[PDB]
Amino acid sequence: VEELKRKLRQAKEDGDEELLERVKNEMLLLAVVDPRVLVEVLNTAKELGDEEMYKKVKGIMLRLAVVDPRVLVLVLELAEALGDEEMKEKVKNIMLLLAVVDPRVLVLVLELAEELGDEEMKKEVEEILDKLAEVDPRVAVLKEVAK
Amino acid sequence: VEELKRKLRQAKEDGDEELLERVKNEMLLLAVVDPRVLVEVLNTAKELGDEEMYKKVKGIMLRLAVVDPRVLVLVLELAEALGDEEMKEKVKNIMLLLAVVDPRVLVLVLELAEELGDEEMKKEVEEILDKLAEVDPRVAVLKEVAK
Amino acid sequence: VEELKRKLRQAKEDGDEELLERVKNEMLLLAVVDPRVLVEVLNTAKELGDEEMYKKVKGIMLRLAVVDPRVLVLVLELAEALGDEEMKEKVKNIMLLLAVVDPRVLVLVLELAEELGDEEMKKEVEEILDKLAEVDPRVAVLKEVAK
Amino acid sequence: VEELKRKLRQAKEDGDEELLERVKNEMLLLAVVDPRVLVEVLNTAKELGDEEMYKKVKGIMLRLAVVDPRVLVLVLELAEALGDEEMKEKVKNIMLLLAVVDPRVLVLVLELAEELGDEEMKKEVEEILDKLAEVDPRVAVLKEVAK
Amino acid sequence: VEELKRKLRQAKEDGDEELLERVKNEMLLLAVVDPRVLVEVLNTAKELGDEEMYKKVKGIMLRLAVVDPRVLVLVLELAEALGDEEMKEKVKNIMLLLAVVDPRVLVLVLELAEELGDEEMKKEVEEILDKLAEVDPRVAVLKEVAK
Repeated sequence: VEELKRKLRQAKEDGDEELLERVKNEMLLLAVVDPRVLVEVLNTAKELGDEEMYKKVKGIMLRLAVVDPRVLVLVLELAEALGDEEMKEKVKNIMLLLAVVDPRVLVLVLELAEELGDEEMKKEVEEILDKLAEVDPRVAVLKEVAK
Repeated sequence: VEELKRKLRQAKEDGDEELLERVKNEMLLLAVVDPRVLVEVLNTAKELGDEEMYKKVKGIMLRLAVVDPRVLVLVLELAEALGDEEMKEKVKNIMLLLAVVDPRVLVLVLELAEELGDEEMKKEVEEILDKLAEVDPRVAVLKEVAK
Repeated sequence: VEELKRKLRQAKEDGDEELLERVKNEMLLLAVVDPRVLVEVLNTAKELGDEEMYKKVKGIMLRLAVVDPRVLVLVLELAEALGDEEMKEKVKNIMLLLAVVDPRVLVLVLELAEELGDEEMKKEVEEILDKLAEVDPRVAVLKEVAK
Repeated sequence: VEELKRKLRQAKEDGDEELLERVKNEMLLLAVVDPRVLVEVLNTAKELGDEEMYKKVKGIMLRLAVVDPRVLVLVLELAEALGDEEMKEKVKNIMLLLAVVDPRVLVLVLELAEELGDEEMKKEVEEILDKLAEVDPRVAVLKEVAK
Repeated sequence: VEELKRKLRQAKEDGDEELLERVKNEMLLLAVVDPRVLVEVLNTAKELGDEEMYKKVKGIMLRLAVVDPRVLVLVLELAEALGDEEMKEKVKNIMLLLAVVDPRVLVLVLELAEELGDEEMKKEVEEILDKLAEVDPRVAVLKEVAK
């Protein structure tokens, strides 16, 4: 966090890339397990002018989203907070693919399809539900209640 | 949290929207991942007199509820604490829709149908239980034990 | 919690029931999302001398149990630590209801049926297993292994 | 924890069994929901010489495992760290019983069978796999891959 | 961890291998139950010049991975952060065996199938999907949507 990025800054000013790389990598790993650091380190990576660190952190958080739906909501909001067309495409794909095998996401998506009301989102979701409903009766009654 | 609240307030009394926007957005992002911060970020949003921040934070916590059932009690109690006709509507709806596909919430709904003891709630939950038990024998055993 | 405790104390010496409601409500909500505060706010309510906040906290944590099985052990032990015939009945009921649809609890209760060894517990558990085994084939193997 | 430690030490030094018992019960309850304190409080149980506190804490942290697999790995390592025959006997039973209903453990056991390499472990677990695999189709593929 | 780190580093310079064993087991057990300490306890183990503590911590964290999918992503990054040929070998097998019985992992591996693009890993994933899809319709719809 704050002390790690401060040491990072001072080491980069001193030089010694062999130390700076390890400080950066430990920040990256701490960002994986402690998610409230993700919003920090990410915005740090942009400020240093390092596209590689920023892109790798985007990667880490995006593929961490598929194993932790709270981080999925985080990245789904962050996609709009940045206004990026890589985040806003790949998150809105991993979500509309993860909904198939994780069934509470199949309700988060149904709430987004009215809070955002995206036409393409709704037209995808209707097909998701119609494909699921014939092989999963709980999804059938879910389609009954959502109307 | 305390530091971001202090920063936002001090910026607000000295102006310079370009800093206020960034601090506010980072605070919302932090609140997405740290639910303990939410009850703070919400109230501060009300204090500034900006219904837009407060409304977006209600949005964030509400759609966070459908992917983290710990928050589903937080917002459920917060609806009574505020007495807002949206929270009391949409939170009740996402419960009586999420119960279809996540039975830990189904038992929570069965407990609410007596701790609040609302007639409209129980008489609707009867339909959920019937439609599930008709096509899923485990929920039929649940209906047997809960009666 | 310490700041909220101090604020509640300073509010109590001078009235201001609106301040009391605000601080107490923030304590209640903080207790919903940070379970290690549950035991604190519970007893602070008791020493303060208000049956209503105490019973509301008993409600909040009890219905939080059915959505977070880590708090289930907390309330199950706190029932005996208090000796309250309310907790010791309602928790011993939500377990023998929640086990029907959640199968990790179905081997938590089976540990109580020997570490407490109650006849009621063992009899009810035998009934639960006999009902589930004919409609959930996997649990049949459980009935074979728990021999 | 340090505050509760100082309070219990002062209570022991004076000889006020009521305050000491109460604060120890509060510590026990705190240990239920903040598991990174368990190995601490357990140790304190050995420090005071209270075999009863030691046994109750062993019970709490053991039956907490069947609802939180992180505590399951904790107690699984702690059984070897202590060398207690009850911990080593009973964790290697609640695990080989929890595996039947929770499939994430079914690839935690399968890693122990080689990292600890116990002959009895593998010879017992073969029965679990062969019983599940004929009544749960995914386990058939799980057995096809792990061979 | 920093306090236990300091105590251990002091004990290393004054002997008393029993004190060292004690602080070591303290750090190890704290690491199992609070994952953000792992990357710390690992690196210190390497710095002291004790391959055995480092190997034990690798064991513990890899074993914890199969019951905590966030540590799965942690070790999945750490594998290439070190470059070691056990993590890169064994993590890429506990994952491609855990995916069989965990539906969220089946949409984590499918992102790596392009984020690293390993042809043999893509073939492994196709084999997993083809085996699952004929005995689990959810996976059939997942295969349909993924293309």
